Amino acid sequence: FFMVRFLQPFVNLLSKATYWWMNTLIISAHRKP
Amino acid sequence: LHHNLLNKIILGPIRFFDTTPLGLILNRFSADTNIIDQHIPPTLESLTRSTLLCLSAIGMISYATPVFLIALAPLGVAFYFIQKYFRVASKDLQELDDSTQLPLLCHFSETAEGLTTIRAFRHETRFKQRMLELTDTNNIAYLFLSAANRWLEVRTDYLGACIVLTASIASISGSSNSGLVGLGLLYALTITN
Amino acid sequence: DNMSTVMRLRTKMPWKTCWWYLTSGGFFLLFLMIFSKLLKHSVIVAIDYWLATW
Amino acid sequence: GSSKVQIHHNTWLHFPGHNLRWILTFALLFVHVCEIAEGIVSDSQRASRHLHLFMPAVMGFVATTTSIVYYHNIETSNFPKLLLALFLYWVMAF
Amino acid sequence: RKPRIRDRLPKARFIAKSGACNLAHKNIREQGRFLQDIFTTLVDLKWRHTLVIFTMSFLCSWLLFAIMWWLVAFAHGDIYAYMEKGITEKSGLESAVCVTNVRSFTSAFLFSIEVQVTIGFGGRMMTEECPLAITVLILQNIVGLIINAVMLGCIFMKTAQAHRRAETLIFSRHAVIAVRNGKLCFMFRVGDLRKSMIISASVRIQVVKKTTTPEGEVVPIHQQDIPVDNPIESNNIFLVAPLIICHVIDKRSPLYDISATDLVNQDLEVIVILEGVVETTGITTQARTSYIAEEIQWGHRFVSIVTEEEGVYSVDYSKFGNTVRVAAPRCSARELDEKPSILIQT
Amino acid sequence: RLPKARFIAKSGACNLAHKNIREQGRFLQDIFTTLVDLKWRHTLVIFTMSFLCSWLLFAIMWWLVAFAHGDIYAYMEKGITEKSGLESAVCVTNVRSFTSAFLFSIEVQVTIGFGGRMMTEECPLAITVLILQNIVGLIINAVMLGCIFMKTAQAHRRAETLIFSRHAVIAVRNGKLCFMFRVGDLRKSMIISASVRIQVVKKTTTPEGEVVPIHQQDIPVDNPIESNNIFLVAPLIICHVIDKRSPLYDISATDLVNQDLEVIVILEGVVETTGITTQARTSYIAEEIQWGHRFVSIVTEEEGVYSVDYSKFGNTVRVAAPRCSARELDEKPSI
Amino acid sequence: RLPKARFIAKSGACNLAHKNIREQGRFLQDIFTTLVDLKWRHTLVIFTMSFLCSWLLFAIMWWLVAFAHGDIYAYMEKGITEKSGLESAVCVTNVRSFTSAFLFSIEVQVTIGFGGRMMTEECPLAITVLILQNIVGLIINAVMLGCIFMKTAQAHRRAETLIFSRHAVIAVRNGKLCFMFRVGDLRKSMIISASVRIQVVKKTTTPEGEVVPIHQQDIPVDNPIESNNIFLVAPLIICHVIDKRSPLYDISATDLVNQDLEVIVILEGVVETTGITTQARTSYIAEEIQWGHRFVSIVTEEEGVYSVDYSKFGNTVRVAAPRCSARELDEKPSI
Ligand SMILES: Nc1ncnc2c1ncn2[C@@H]1O[C@H](COP(=O)(O)OP(=O)(O)OP(=O)(O)O)[C@@H](O)[C@H]1O
Ligand SMILES: Nc1ncnc2c1ncn2[C@@H]1O[C@H](COP(=O)(O)OP(=O)(O)OP(=O)(O)O)[C@@H](O)[C@H]1O
Ligand SMILES: Nc1ncnc2c1ncn2[C@@H]1O[C@H](COP(=O)(O)OP(=O)(O)OP(=O)(O)O)[C@@H](O)[C@H]1O
Ligand SMILES: [K+]
Repeated sequence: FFMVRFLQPFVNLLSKATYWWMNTLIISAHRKP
Repeated sequence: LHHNLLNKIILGPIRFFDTTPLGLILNRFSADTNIIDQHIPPTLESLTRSTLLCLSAIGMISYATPVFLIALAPLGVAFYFIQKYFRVASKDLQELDDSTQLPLLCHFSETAEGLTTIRAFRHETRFKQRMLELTDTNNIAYLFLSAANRWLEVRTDYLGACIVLTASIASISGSSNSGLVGLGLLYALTITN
Repeated sequence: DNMSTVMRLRTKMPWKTCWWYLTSGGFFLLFLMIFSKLLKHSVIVAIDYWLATW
Repeated sequence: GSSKVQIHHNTWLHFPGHNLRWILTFALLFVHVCEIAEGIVSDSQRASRHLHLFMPAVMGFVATTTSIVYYHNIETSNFPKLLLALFLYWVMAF
Repeated sequence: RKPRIRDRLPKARFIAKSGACNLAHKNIREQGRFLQDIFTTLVDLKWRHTLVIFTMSFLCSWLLFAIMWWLVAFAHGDIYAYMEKGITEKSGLESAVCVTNVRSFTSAFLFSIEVQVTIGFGGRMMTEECPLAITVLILQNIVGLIINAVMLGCIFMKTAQAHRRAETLIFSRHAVIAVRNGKLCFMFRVGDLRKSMIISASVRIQVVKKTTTPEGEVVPIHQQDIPVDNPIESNNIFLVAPLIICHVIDKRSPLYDISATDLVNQDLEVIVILEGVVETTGITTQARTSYIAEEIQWGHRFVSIVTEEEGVYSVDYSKFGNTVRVAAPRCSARELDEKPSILIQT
Repeated sequence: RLPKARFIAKSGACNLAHKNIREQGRFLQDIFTTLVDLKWRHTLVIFTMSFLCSWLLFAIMWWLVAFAHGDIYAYMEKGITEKSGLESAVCVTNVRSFTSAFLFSIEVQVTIGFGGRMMTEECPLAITVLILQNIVGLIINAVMLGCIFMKTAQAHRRAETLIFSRHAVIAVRNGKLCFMFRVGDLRKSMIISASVRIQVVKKTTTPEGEVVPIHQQDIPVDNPIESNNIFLVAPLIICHVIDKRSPLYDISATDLVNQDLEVIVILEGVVETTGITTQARTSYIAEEIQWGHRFVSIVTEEEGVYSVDYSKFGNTVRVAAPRCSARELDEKPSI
Repeated sequence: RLPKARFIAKSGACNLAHKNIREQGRFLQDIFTTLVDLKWRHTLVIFTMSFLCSWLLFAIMWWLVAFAHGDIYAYMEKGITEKSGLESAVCVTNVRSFTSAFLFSIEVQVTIGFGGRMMTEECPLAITVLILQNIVGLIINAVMLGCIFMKTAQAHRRAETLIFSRHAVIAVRNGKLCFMFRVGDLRKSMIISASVRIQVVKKTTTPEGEVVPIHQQDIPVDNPIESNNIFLVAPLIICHVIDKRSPLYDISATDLVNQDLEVIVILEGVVETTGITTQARTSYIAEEIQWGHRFVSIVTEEEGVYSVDYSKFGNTVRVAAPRCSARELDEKPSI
C-alpha cells in the first residue's frame, strides 16, 4: 500500500525506568548545556 | 583561608573597590567562607573514603581471583566514561537549579510586598495566570535535576550487577578455599553499593 | 562569556585549585593524613584476609 | 542514521500490538532460562561436560534478547521493512 | 539586561552563527526510510566505525558459513567416520568424507577461512561425492565476492573523499557601520585560511525581516537582496588577502529608516551567503553567516592589516574584529539622505 | 475533449512526441552503460549469473579436455588398490567426472586452489585452457568489481525530491496585479547557486504572417536587483510583477476560463551533498490558476526559534481583488 | 634597489604572506590526505615498504609462534619422518625456520597459500593471529588499492597552460586609448564559458581619512555587449579602455616610469574533456608596460587554410601616440 481490552501501566513501569527521558542529554550535554 | 583571605585585600585603593561592585565582595567573604568551613572538608573526606574503599574492594576481589584481572578491564573503563559524563551533566543541572529558584520566591516577595497596591488594582485574578507558570517553570527543573541523579544510580546499578556475575563465575572457577571465595564474593557485594 | 574556554574548561579543573586548597591546609599530608587513611584501609583489608585465613 | 520530526515526544511507541509482543517475548526468555537451568542442572550428572542441553539453550537466550533489541530499535526509528526480516527469523525456529 | 535574560528564547536568529538553518519542519509527508538509506550511512561513517563494521562483517560471514559447513560435515556421516579409531583412520577413505579431513567445528572454521579468502591450504579439499557441499561452496564464493566488492567500495570511497577536510571561511564576528566617501556605508570583513584560491567567487547579502503590504498581505520571513557595491556592479571578488565587502545603501536598500536608538529594538537581520568552487578539489562550496542586531557595533570603522615586510607583505589575523571608534554622524540615514536645507546634515 | 497537451506534465517529464528521427542505431558501449546504471535487484542477479555461467562453461570445456586425453578412460578401469592408473599420462590429476571438473574450475577461477587437483606439463591444450580461463576470470572479476563499486560510490544521491505548490495565485501586491507560486524543499542540503526562470508558452503569430505554434517567452521574476538567483531554506513565493511589457497584460478573471495558455517554471541548481547539478520543473494550465486567492502565511514565531509547517502548504484564503483587465486597471484608477 | 613588493608575481603564483594565523592544528587524518597525492616515485615505494613491513612483522609474530607450540623441536631432534611419525601437534606443518616462518608469512597476507604449511586447530593463539593477520592484510590491501586508483584517476589533468604575453602596450583605437595583453592557448580542447576580469591594485586614501592599504578595483573590459565571456582559438587581444570612470585615467607619460600600479588579470573556465574548473592569473607592473607600440598580426590565410603563427607572440612595433594623460587627451578638442 502507499502508506480488544488490554490496558495497564505496569509494562511502562517494568521496562522503561529511570534511564530514558534524560538519556540523550546526559550522554551529550557538550556545548549545549 | 582565614589568615590569607583577610591578608590579601586590606592594602588597596578605593577606586577599584568603588568601581567593581560590593555585593560580589561580600559574597566572597561570606558564602565561600561558609562553604570552605562547612562544605569542602566533609566532601573531600567522604570522597576519599568512598574512592579508596571502592579501589580496595576491587583490588581484593582481583587478588583473590586471577581471572578478574583480565575480566576487570572493560567494565571499569566504561564506568570511567560514564563518570565523566555525570561529572558534567549534573553540574550543569545544579547550575540550572541554582538560578531556577531565584525569581519565583521573589515573585511571592512581590505579590505580598504589594500588600495593598495590588489588592484592588483589578489585575488580581490575572496574576494567578502568570504565577501558575513560574511554579511549573521551577518544579520542572527540579524533576530534571532529580532525574539526573537517578540515572547515574541506575547505570551504576547495572554496572554493579555485571561485576557480581563475573565474581560468581570466578568463584566457582577459583575454588581455592572457602575463605578465599567467601571474602571475594562478600567484597564484590560490598563494592556493589 | 568565554564560551570557547568554558567548553575547553568543561571539566577537569580541580587538581591545581584543590592542590592549593590541600597543601595550605595540610603539610606532610602524605604521611599524616594520606598515610593514616591508607593504613586504616589496608588494616581493614587485612582483617578480611585474616578472617578468610582463620 | 542516513526534514525531521521530534524523536520521542509524539511517536513514543506506535506500531501494531506494541503492548503484546513485549509481553510475550519476556515469557519466552523465562522459558529459555528454565531450559538452560534444566540443563545446567543436568550437566553435572552427565559424564563429560556434554553440552547439548546447556548451550542450545544459551544461544537461544542470547538470540531472544537480541531479537527484542531489534524490535525496539525498529520501533523508535520507523522502518517497517526491518520487522519483516525479524518475522522470517521467528518463523525459522518454529 | 534582565528583560533579555527572560527573553533569551525570544530572538530573531534565523541561522545560527555556526551556519546551520535553525528551523523546525513538521506536518510533512514522511513516506518512510527505504532500505537503501542504510547503505548510504555505510559510506559516510568515520574511520573507527568503518573499520569496526568491516572487520565484524568479515568475521560474521566466516563464522556463519563455518557453522553451515559444520552441519554439512555432520549430516553426511563424516564426523563419525573419522571418530572411528580402529586404525589411524580405518574406513575413512571409501566413505567419501564430504570434505576431506574435516573433524570438528574448529576444523570446519579453518576450512571456511581457507575457502573464502582464497588461501586454500590444500590439506582439506572438497570431494566428488556430496552435491550439497558443492552447492554451499558456490554460494560461499558468490557471497564472498559480493561482500568483498562492497567493503572495498566502502573503503575506497572513504579514501577518495580525503580531499575534503573542513570549510574554513572567516567573517568578522561583528559588523560595522560608518561613513565613507561622503555617504553611509555598511561593512563586514571576509578572510580565508586555506592556501588554495576560490575560483568564481561570489557573495550575496540579504535582509530578513517581517514585512507588511499595502494590499494587506504579510510575508512573515521576508527576504530582500541588496547590492554588493563593487566598482562595476558585479558579485565577483578576488580573495588573496582578507578584505572589507561593503554594501553601501542609498535609497532602494532598506537602510533609509535606520535610527541609532532603534538598533536595540531593530528587527532586521543581515544574512551573508557566499559561494565558489575550490580550485584543487572541484567541489562547489557555500558559506553562510548571520549578523544579528546585537552584534552590529554601530559607528565604528575597521582597522588596517597590511604591512610592508622585507620585500613581501605581511598580514595579521589577530586584529580581525578590532575596530577604532572613529566619530560618525548619528541617525543620519534619513536626515543626511533626505538632504535638509543645508544639504549637509552631517 | 482532450485538451492540448501541456508542454510540461505536472510532475515534469516533458511529454512531446518525436517523429521522423533518423535512427542512431546502437553500440555495445551502450550495453555497458545500461549495465552500470542498473538497480540492485538486477545487478545482484546479472553479476551472479555471469559468475555461474562462467564456471559452468569452463567446467564443460575441462570435461572435454579430460575426455580427449582419455583421463576418464584410464581412471575408471582400476585394478585392486592401484598399480595401472596413477603413473600414466593423466593430464589433470584427480579429475575423473564432470562434478570433479566443475570443482577444478571453481578451484581455478575464484582462486581457491586446494591442491588435490594438480595440473601437469604434458598436454599443451591444458596449458592454453588454463591461461584462457585465468584471463577470463580476471576480466570478469575486474568489471564486476567496477560495477559494484560504481553503485557504492554514486548511491550518495537520491531521486529528485523538490515540491512546488499545487496551484498558482493571481493576487494584489503594492497596489498592482501580481503572479505568485510557492517553491519549497524537503531535501537536506540547501541548493547552492540556485536559479529560477519563468516561461510563458503560447501560440503566436508574427505580423508578417508567420506563426510559431509553441513560442517561449522568458519573463522577469521580480527582485529588487533583478537577480535570478534565490536563497531557499523555507518555502518561498516566487513573485512576478505584471506590466504592459509583460505577456500576461491582456487577461482578466472573466476571460481566464476558456483561454489557451500556460506557465512553465524551471529552476536549477547544484546540490552540494551529492555535488551534482539538477533542475526541477512544473507547469500550470489555464484552469489551474485560482484567481484572487492570496497565499496563506506559514512561518510563525515560536519562542526560541522560528517554525514552519507543511500540512497547510496550499491553503488559499480569498480576498477582494479587481475583476477587471490590466490595461483597464491603469485606465480607471479613480476608485 | 629591491622591487617594491608585488601583489602577484609575474608567473602567477600570488606571493602574499599572512601569519599569526591561529594554528588550526595537524589533524590525525592529514597524513592520509598527504599520502594520496604523492609523486609516482613514492607511491611505488610506500607500497613496497608497507607490504614488506607488514610481512616481516607478522613473520616475527610467526617464527616465534611456531617455537612455542613445540614445532621447532620435533623436526630437529630426530628425522622429520625417517626415525619418527609426526608429533601431529605442529601448528603449521613443516614450519622449520625463522626463515621458514617468514616464507609462511608471505602466504597469509598475500593470499597465495602453498599448502605445505597447514594450520592445525590446537593452538588457539595461532587462530587469533591468523584472524588478525588476515584482517590487517585486507585493510592494507584496500587502502593501497584506493591510493593507486586515485593516482591513476588523476592522470588526465596535468597543468594549467594559459600563456599571457610578456608585457602590455598602450595605443589608440578609434581616437581613444586602450590597454592590451595577449592571451592564448596550447592544447587541443577549447575552454568553456571562459571569463576575464581585470583588477587594478593601488593604495587608496579616502577623503574621510581612511586609507585602504592595498585596495583592488575592478574595471570593465571591452566587448560590444559588455559581457565578460570570451571564446579563444587563436590568441586574442582583450582591451579594456580607459575613460573618466576608469582609475588608470590619471596615468601619465612620465609618471608611468615611476608609478604605483598593478593590473592583475584573471581568466577562468573549464576544460571540456577533463570537465574540471580552472583559473590563471598574471600581471603588469609599472616597469612592464611600454606606451605607443601596438601588437603584430598573426592569422595568415595560407593557400589551403588559416594559419596561426607563434614566432611573434609578444613582438611589438611603435606607432603614433600622444604623450598626454587620459584626461588631457579628452580635456579639450583643441587640446
Ligand atoms: N587569526 C585568527 N585565527 C582564527 N580565527 C580568527 C582569526 N582572526 C579572526 N578570526 C575569527 O573571526 C571571528 C571574529 O573575530 P573578531 O574580529 O571578533 O576578533 P576577536 O574579537 O579576536 O574574535 P574572538 O572574540 O572570536 O576571538 C572569530 O570567530 C574568529 O574565529
Ligand atoms: N505538508 C506537506 N507535505 C508534503 N508535501 C506538501 C505539503 N504541503 C504541500 N505539499 C506539496 O505541494 C503540492 C501542492 O499541495 P497542496 O497544498 O495543493 O495539497 P493538495 O495538492 O491539495 O493535496 P495533496 O498534496 O494531498 O495532493 C503537493 O504536490 C505537495 O507535494
Ligand atoms: N612558443 C611559446 N610557447 C609558450 N609560451 C610562450 C611562447 N613564446 C612566448 N611565450 C610566453 O612569453 C612569456 C615570456 O616569454 P620570454 O620572456 O621567455 O620570451 P620573450 O620573447 O623575451 O618574451 P615574449 O615571448 O613574451 O615576448 C612566457 O610567459 C611564455 O609563456
Ligand atoms: K574522483
